Amino acid sequence: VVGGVVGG
Amino acid sequence: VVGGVVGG
Amino acid sequence: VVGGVVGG
Amino acid sequence: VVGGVVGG
Repeated sequence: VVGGVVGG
Repeated sequence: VVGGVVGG
Repeated sequence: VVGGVVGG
Repeated sequence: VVGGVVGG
């Protein structure tokens, strides 16, 4: 959803 | 949704 | 939705 | 929707 790279 | 690269 | 590269 | 490159 917030940040990361793939998904979230 | 916010940030990241793919999806979110 | 906001930022990222693909989708979101 | 806002920013990114493809979609969003």
